Amino acid sequence: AQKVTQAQSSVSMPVRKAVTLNCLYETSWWSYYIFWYKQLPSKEMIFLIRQGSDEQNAKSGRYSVNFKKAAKSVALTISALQLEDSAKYFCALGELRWPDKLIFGKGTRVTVEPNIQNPDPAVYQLRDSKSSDKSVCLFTDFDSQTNVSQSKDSDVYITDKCVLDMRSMDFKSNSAVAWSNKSDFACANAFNN
Amino acid sequence: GRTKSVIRQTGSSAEITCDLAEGGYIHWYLHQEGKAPQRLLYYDSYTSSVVLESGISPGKYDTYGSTRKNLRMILRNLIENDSGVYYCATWDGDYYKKLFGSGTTLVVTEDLKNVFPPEVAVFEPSEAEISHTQKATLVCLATGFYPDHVELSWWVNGKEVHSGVCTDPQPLKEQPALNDSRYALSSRLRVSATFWQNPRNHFRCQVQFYGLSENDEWTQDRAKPVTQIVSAEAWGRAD
Repeated sequence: AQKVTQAQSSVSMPVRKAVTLNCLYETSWWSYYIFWYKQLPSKEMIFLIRQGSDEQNAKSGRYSVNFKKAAKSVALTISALQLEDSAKYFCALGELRWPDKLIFGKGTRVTVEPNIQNPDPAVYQLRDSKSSDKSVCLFTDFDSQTNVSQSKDSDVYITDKCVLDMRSMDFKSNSAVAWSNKSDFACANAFNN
Repeated sequence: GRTKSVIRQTGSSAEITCDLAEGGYIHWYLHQEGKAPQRLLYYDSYTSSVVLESGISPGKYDTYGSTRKNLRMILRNLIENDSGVYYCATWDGDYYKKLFGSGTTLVVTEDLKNVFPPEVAVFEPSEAEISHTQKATLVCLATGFYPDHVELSWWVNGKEVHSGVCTDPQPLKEQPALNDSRYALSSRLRVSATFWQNPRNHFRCQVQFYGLSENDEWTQDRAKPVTQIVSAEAWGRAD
């Protein structure tokens, strides 16, 4: 029987650092290949690197495999992380003699976070461009170790954080957005600071 | 009308096309949320042979009946559990790795009346941010849409921008207990204070929604939620 298991569900790591994504498999095949794919939110499944069961540890650019055959362990390390490395990474097993199907794991999400060298955490209120009575709250310029608190209210929505890159200024920043359809909404107590 | 997003009601059929060229076997994989991609079947148009994986009734995925065409991927008797991302795949000629095509995202819903386009609103930057940081963050909010098949883009003076932007990685459920909940999605565009303060500069948030087609019927008191673009715009202001 063929099995592939990726026990990590999600990991976060700063830029320029490294991340190791574990993969444990079971196989009755005598010779086989392990494949790592990168799955993008656009729904693209992009081949990264292949590890042969009789080959030395595979290496390709910032991708390297630590293949421990006796342990049936095949970890992918991504070095010198970039924001564009944020994706979901899949480990797959395939047979070499008659290449047929790939047996996948469930995937491990990687979120690469910027290194905010000069944080400036602040909460701002933004008015609707057409209504002005409608508004949202913007939490911005906080460092990546900041834990954006989730909403404790049914009528209050709080997004996850994302990083934008003002590429003409060598400047990146985190932000999250909060909004509610209630006049009793304060941006101060929105993000629970 | 994008071929990567398909929305169907339970009980209908959906054809999924493969963007990879066939010479070899064409394999089809289903990837559902949080689960491992699984091969459903594979076929060879040259031999006209179809191999189904174990545990799949032969009437679920039809491949023939095409008016002089290659073997097709047509899903019959759709249920909600058919929802997911479908990939076709083929091995390279040198069998180094297996190449996947672009994924087609299929949503099967109990009633097409659950389909809604987004409302879109753009929120102008805070004067406090301008004064403190010399930057200006606009926020775009797309709300009330279903399914979650949207593409959000920012357009500045008529041109799509690719820097100073980030969009939530995942839409959130506005009513997370409904299962058929509509979605919300936010995005940020950040520019310099002086660029936002120029009244000639035009800012537009555009949300491409993939919805119903012309073959679709539907029956509900509102505009047909067809595939469409909904936008909201704001101009610069010095005050």
